[PDB]
Amino acid sequence: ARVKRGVIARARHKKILKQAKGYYGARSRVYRVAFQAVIKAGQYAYRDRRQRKRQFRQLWIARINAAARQNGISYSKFINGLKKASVEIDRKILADIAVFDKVAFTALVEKAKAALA
Amino acid sequence: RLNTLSPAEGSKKAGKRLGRGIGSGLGKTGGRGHKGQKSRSGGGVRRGFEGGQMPLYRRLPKFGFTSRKAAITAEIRLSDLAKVEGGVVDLNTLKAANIIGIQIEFAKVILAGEVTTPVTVRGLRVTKGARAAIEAAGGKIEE
Amino acid sequence: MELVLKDAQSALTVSETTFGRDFNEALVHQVVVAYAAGARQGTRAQKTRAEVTGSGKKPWRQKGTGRARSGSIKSPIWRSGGVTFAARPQDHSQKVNKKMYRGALKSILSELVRQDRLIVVEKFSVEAPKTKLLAQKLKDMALEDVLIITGELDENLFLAARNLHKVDVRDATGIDPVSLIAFDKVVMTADAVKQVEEMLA
Amino acid sequence: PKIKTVRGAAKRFKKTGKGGFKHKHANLRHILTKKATKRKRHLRPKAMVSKGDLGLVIACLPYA
RNA sequence: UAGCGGCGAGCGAACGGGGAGCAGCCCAGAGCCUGAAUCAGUGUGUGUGUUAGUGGAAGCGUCUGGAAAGGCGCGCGAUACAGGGUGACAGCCCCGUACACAAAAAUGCACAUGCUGUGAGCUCGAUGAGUAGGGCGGGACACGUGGUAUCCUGUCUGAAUAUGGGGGGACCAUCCUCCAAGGCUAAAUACUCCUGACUGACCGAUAGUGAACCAGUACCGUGAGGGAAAGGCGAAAAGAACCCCGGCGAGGGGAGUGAAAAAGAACCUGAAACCGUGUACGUACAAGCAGUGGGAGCACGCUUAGGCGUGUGACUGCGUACCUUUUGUAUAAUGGGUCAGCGACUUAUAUUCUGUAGCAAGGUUAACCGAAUAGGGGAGCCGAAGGGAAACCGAGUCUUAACU
Ligand SMILES: [Mg+2]
Ligand SMILES: [Mg+2]
Ligand SMILES: [Mg+2]
Ligand SMILES: [Mg+2]
Ligand SMILES: [Mg+2]
Ligand SMILES: [Mg+2]
Ligand SMILES: [Mg+2]
Ligand SMILES: [Mg+2]
Ligand SMILES: [Mg+2]
Ligand SMILES: [Mg+2]
Ligand SMILES: [Mg+2]
Ligand SMILES: [Mg+2]
Ligand SMILES: [Mg+2]
Ligand SMILES: [Mg+2]
Ligand SMILES: [Mg+2]
Ligand SMILES: [Mg+2]
Ligand SMILES: [Mg+2]
Ligand SMILES: [Mg+2]
Ligand SMILES: [Mg+2]
Ligand SMILES: [Mg+2]
Ligand SMILES: [Mg+2]
Ligand SMILES: [Mg+2]
Ligand SMILES: [Mg+2]
Ligand SMILES: [Mg+2]
Ligand SMILES: [Mg+2]
Ligand SMILES: [Mg+2]
Ligand SMILES: [Mg+2]
Ligand SMILES: [Mg+2]
Ligand SMILES: [Mg+2]
Ligand SMILES: [Mg+2]
Ligand SMILES: [Mg+2]
Ligand SMILES: [Mg+2]
Ligand SMILES: [Mg+2]
Ligand SMILES: [Mg+2]
Ligand SMILES: [Mg+2]
Ligand SMILES: [Mg+2]
Ligand SMILES: [Mg+2]
Ligand SMILES: [Mg+2]
Ligand SMILES: [Mg+2]
Ligand SMILES: [Mg+2]
Repeated sequence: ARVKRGVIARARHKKILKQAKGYYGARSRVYRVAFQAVIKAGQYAYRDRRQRKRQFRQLWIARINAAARQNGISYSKFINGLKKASVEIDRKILADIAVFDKVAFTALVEKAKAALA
Repeated sequence: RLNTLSPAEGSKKAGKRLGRGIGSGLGKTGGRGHKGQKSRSGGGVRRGFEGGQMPLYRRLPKFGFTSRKAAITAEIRLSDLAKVEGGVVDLNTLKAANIIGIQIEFAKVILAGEVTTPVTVRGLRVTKGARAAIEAAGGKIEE
Repeated sequence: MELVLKDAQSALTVSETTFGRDFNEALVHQVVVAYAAGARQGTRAQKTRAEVTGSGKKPWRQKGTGRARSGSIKSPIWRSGGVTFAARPQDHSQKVNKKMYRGALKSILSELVRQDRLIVVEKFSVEAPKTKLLAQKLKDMALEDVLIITGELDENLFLAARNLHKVDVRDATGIDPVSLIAFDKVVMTADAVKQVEEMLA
Repeated sequence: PKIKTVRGAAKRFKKTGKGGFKHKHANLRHILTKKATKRKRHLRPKAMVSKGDLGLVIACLPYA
């Protein structure tokens, strides 16, 4: 019972090269080079499903800092005031209010100031 | 339907194949380790070789001998003592019932199991317990 | 056990321990696998490193060249001859305990009786060795695929449907579990049933 | 083929009822004048094989 | 196992039991008796093989299709439904198969019988000398000189003659058992250069023999010797008449054949590396394993969306390949130019353990026989009793004068 390989070996290489589309040079043509590219791509994808949260939170924090300083208070004091304002529960991601609705954001700032005062 | 029979659960397992990928768990070096004589083809030290130190079977002395008579002396179990199929219990009768061995000249009756037939014993040495058991069962021994 | 006769609508008595009992699937599977392996013969091939036509001359010197280390033209790694673990002719027969064989056969017979795949009759023969007679009789009895076993050793019946694939006929002594399990329905003959019972049991 | 027993160990060890092995003590062959009688008396009997040596003994004696 | 063994590595019987097979006869001598057995070598007759061969059953319609053996419907043969071919898969189209027959001529194997040589049977005899044995040196017996029997002999010696001699593992005695120094002998057993038939959980063109092909060839070497690569148009050549460009080229475009010409000789299928043409997007002020997370713009098909999908990717955070070996590698430590194909824990027999199945103080057969995976065969092997070096004793035994 001699097994002749071939079909399955070609299928695996086809799978890897299909995943390796769009890469420059031999990374999308040669199986040896392409396979290393796919593994590194998976590693980078894994690490960045984690880094995405940090990046977006950082963007939101910078955003809220800009808006709060526009209204006349720093980010740290604004967050402290919102925390002390009868345990008001708002969001860093909800800082799109600072982009879309300015009067709502200044309403938030008003009672942040009231709570701190 | 012939294509319906299956083996009992746990009666068969694949085993292990060495050096087939990482997922198998025995890839690259299959249960061999790294370097050394234990690896490599046809490796490993011989039987009973504990390094260059003098081995156990060589640092201990010899004792005893073979009698050449214990190999021709059997012991019959008092338990059955029935395969004789009638008559007295004799050496040739035991040989006829495949209980002793053709190349045997001395037998002992010993006390093992139990006996109930009143059949007798001839030309065989009997222990004290076996003698008591035979007499209790109603047998006889050729004193 | 009681087997209801077919041709005469009578009844016959058979051994309970033989023709009825629990079906031991593992035991019958082991016996069937052993029977299948019994037919499997050897006759293998693939001359090894030693018995491959060639020479012991070293292809090139050990050192001084950029080529890899080569020691023989017959190396298994080379495109030339050479197979690492060659195959020699070997036997595949298994042992199968003598009592295990009988137990598996008893289980097979009990399962056949319980599934109604077994039929029993008084006599079964053809006056002439013409295949037409046997085909007509089997059509009348409504038996598309059948195993027939008797104790008479009838040459006329043997010749009839000798090559008919759906119908097999064999002696009461030459029964095997593979045939019993393979054929859709089994047809006995009073005499055969006795002989089996007096054997298996 | 059959496993060939180590004849050197076959005459060194003997098997007991529960699978153990008995052997004769060492240091009782010569130069015995300066050895204590207590020591020689304790060596005279036979002892059993230890846990660590049973693997080697059984490897040497397959048919014992 | 008993034994042998720098008692190390290792070597390794015999007695006895179960089977295959069954065969015993001559000379060392003449008297009778006889030509007598049983053989060898040659003729004839009979029987059966081999070396060419003959016969050998049974199907039509319709649909798809280039082509029917395929689908649907209805029939027949079968001691023949093993196999192969035929325009796709045929029991009934062909060759065959089952079965039944056949030899002018030359031969094989068994029988009968003619003839040639050798001889039958009985009584009485005889009974293998430079031999057995021995000294010295070696070799073979499982047995390495060891307490070493037995066998052979290079050298030197050397008996007895049925009243005698050999062996029984140093050696002596008793007993038992055989008769060397002369020969022949079938079967059971080993093997395949070669011939016929059949078989395969054997290979399918880097496989299988080195060689599926004009292969032990081309080629290499003074020589012995070493030793390749290379299979496939189509059902059928029907292998492209004829015209055009071109050097009365090569090559190509038409026409025609074909089911197919993208089946056109470099011809089934036609993958990958590698090299091109066309379209979309990006790219000429921006620095590094070339990805990954976010992400504008642009270009294409849709939607009740518009911002759904696909292609591209301006800008931006993070980010120094893989393998091996190492305390530790981006390491400037090793390996890889790339693709395709091949390439490394197997097989046999023993032994221990785990799972599972059968049987239960019992379990199981090996060779072999066999109507051959059945059944027979229990020779054997393991277990049910251990202690002691052993005799020996025995649910006990060993130590000891004996044990609390
Ligand atoms: Mg194949
Ligand atoms: Mg590509
Ligand atoms: Mg691991
Ligand atoms: Mg390594
Ligand atoms: Mg190391
Ligand atoms: Mg190691
Ligand atoms: Mg090696
Ligand atoms: Mg040393
Ligand atoms: Mg026996
Ligand atoms: Mg080869
Ligand atoms: Mg059998
Ligand atoms: Mg001493
Ligand atoms: Mg013909
Ligand atoms: Mg015909
Ligand atoms: Mg048709
Ligand atoms: Mg076709
Ligand atoms: Mg001599
Ligand atoms: Mg001598
Ligand atoms: Mg002699
Ligand atoms: Mg002698
Ligand atoms: Mg003696
Ligand atoms: Mg003589
Ligand atoms: Mg080849
Ligand atoms: Mg090919
Ligand atoms: Mg030359
Ligand atoms: Mg032309
Ligand atoms: Mg074709
Ligand atoms: Mg082509
Ligand atoms: Mg391509
Ligand atoms: Mg600048
Ligand atoms: Mg620019
Ligand atoms: Mg650059
Ligand atoms: Mg960076
Ligand atoms: Mg270092
Ligand atoms: Mg580093
Ligand atoms: Mg460095
Ligand atoms: Mg490097
Ligand atoms: Mg190195
Ligand atoms: Mg390199
Ligand atoms: Mg004992």
